[PDB]
Amino acid sequence: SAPAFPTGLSAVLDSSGNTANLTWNAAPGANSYNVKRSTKSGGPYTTIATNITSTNYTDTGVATGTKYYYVVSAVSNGVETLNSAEAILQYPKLEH
Repeated sequence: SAPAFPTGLSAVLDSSGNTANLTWNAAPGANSYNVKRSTKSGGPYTTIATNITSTNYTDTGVATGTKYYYVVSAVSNGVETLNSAEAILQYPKLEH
């Protein structure tokens, strides 16, 4: 009876630590998404973007060097869903 909600959220820095690049799995039923952020694990979260219609978002507002935590929700025929499971901001994996 709950509408479906975003899952699989990943929040990855670019290699300069300047931006946070989010990606998540689409929520069946969604028209758009809300991106939310906290400086501490578990929130409360602060909304940073609304009316996002793709399954990705770049958060350019992070302080370089600071840990952040994110969740994303969907808005589905005007009804906001649960927030996703939390993603911990991380640098990308170094390859090879």
